[PDB]
Amino acid sequence: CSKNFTSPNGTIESPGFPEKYPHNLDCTFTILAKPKMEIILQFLIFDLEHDCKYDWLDIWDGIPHVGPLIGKYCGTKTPSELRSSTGILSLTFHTDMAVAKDGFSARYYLVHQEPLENFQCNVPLGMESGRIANEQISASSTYSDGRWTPQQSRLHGDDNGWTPNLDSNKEYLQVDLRFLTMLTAIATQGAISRETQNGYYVKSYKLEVSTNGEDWMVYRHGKNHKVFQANNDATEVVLNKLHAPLLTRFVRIRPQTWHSGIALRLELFGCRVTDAPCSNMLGMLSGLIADSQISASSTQEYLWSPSAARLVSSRSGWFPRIPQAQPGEEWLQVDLKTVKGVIIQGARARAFVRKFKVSYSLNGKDWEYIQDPRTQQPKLFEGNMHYDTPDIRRFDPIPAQYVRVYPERWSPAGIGMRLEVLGCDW
Amino acid sequence: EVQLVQSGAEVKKPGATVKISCKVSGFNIKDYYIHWVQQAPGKGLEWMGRIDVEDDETKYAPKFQGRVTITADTSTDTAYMELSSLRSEDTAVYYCATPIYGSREAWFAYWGQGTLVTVSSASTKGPSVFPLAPCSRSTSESTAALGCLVKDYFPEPVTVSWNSGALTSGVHTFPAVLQSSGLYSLSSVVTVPSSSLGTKTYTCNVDHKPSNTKVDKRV
Amino acid sequence: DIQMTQSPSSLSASVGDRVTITCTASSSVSSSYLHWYQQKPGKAPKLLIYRTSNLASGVPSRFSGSGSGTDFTLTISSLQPEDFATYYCHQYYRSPPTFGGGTKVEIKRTVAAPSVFIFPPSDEQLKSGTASVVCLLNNFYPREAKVQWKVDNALQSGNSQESVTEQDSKDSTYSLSSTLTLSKADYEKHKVYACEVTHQGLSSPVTKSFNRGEC
Repeated sequence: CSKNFTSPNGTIESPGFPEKYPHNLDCTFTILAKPKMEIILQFLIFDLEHDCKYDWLDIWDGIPHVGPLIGKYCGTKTPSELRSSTGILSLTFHTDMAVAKDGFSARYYLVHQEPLENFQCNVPLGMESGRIANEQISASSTYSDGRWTPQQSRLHGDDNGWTPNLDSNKEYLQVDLRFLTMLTAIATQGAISRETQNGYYVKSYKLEVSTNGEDWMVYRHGKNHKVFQANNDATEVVLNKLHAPLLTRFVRIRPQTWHSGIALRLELFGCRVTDAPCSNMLGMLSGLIADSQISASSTQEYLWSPSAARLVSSRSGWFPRIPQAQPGEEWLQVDLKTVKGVIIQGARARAFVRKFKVSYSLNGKDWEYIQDPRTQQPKLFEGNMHYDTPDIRRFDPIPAQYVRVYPERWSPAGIGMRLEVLGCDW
Repeated sequence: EVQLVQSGAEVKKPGATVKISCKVSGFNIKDYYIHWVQQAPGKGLEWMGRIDVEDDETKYAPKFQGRVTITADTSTDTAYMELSSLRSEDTAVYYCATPIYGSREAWFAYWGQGTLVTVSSASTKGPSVFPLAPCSRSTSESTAALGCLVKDYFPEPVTVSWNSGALTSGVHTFPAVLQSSGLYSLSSVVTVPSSSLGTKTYTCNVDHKPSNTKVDKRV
Repeated sequence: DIQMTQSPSSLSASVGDRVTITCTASSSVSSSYLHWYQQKPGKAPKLLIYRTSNLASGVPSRFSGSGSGTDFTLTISSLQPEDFATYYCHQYYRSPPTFGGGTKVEIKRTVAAPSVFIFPPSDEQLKSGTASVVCLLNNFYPREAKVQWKVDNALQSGNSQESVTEQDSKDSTYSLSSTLTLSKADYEKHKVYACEVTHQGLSSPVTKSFNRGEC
């Protein structure tokens, strides 16, 4: 049933389409792309309807059941366009034994990536442009009259904006970017009611971010929660630039104060890590770097799995046998090239690495540490502030096939870590 | 419990201006929304306008545009309607109303009692109150009707209550009728047991706010 | 703007009766945006229903409403004397907000006879130089009634003014006052002052009278 796609333009569909699909099928459609190429996937037809517990289509950011799940679809609803620069996008088509449906029809394009203007990261991520789909926007709740839906929260939208069922600080507008993205800025508006002509706007809000949409981090500014100041009228746009660029997939806007009701229109700004030169995700997340390539110094519990160290995908983390081991005695090793950095994550009370060293090799037997000139010793990299939110740590491009991360300082819970390596082919 | 208390009735000469008060209280909170409605004596509810109390963002009906200004004081929770260049047809009861907080549907949940403006050139005279008691008072019916006659008063209205508002039962305060050229005459009745007529003193409390004439008389 | 029309303007319906008021719109109103108000005779409007005539607010169960788009309805399952009022519908689907003309509910009731009373001019008023003779017809139902002012058995038709109350909230009855305003001079000229009342409540008209001299 399974197929691989590498040609510039292609078609993907359920077996026998336009006929209804055969029962008890489990096929994988994998699209592969060269570095600097983006995968565009567009569905033309989709009928799987009967929890998708019968017939479903899974879209995977990487290898299925290794890389993160983008979405599961089982309706008459065509999935929205996807732009992947992971280099690999996979579909799993699962059919049951009852009521064969019409299936799905889709097409893909491999397009050369064009990095934005310089290497600027203030690109609108697609709220106004529609690049973010309606599917990608959700909310805690919506107003009863149904005239203020999450899908009306697009910046400069002409029909009200998003309003929740109640005005409280527990309500939020959520956007799933589908893939890990750099976030640098947020633009918000209020809304003047089409009916009453009443002006509703958020005066201040908090930012919550997640990589899986389960573990959340409130974007803190210092040691306390950052409270962004928003709009003072229902029409004018207010842009808040993040003082420290964020790496995330799920964005939540939680209003804290408002004028006469919560109304929100929104734009998100950022870019992809891959927009920067020689910054491809080398396969820890996607599963392109298989289990056989992941090793660690130690490992809490016998017969550990190597797919627990994967950045984002892993719903746990890497743990050393010793909870509290001495610095420089524990390490995670990846066998892969030019390496220009890593992305470090904590583990899902809570464990994350606060300072770390990096060592690299071509041999696997002779190792070097990235050296800070000032120290005359291996450079000491800033780690994470939080167990979920990843931190990208770039360094001077170094050629290697083996990379090790040595935890130096960590949270009171101890060493917990998930990891990706960044770089490109020679 | 949210409550809006309006200004008292006024008489204002044609071409003058009237400002009336809506004192929000009870639940208050900021971001209150005040709307003004005009009920002509004939009938009808006509929306003059609205005001965002926090941000001065008044919206007015096209009919009253040019002629109505709505103001809010945040310090004391009071909203004002100012009606310029008054007209004969501007004599009406003016109501202020507010919706509930979260309602984007703007139903008028709470209303004020109403302010009467009588745009007249005639100007103001206090009421004369004369008791109406039956001669040959000790007749033989179970109950007797007693009265209180409010004559030669301008402008409308008068409030007649009975024993400081004790007697609310069997009381009929008639609609006023214009008499002479511009004098209104009104009567109030109370039906009381004949047996209690000698034992109890009945007193009608007449209030003419437009001339500060507060007069009590024992029928 | 979107203009609102309440079709029935006057309804006489008896107590314990199912009554239905229409409200209809020039354009289409979103369900959630039609509201209903009750205005008792001397009082400000009160909210009854606030969404599509569907949602009632701390209010009696008899009141229902329904509708969508153009045609909306308010229904009182068991009309009651209390329910005598003017009913208004309001839209806030598109500003400016518009109200309907109103429907004046009135109550049918069994015939009731007036308790006629006559009132001599006050001593204070006589000094003022005017004398007003008042006549109450108190708790009658059919609104139509005739008051005949007779002075010394001569029907006097000048200077007679009547005010009528609106239907009572409790018993749905009217009360009427007829006042004969005369100069002191004319008051002195005649002795017997009489009220003749003709109402469906009796075949015999109710003559009620006083003599200036007496008391």
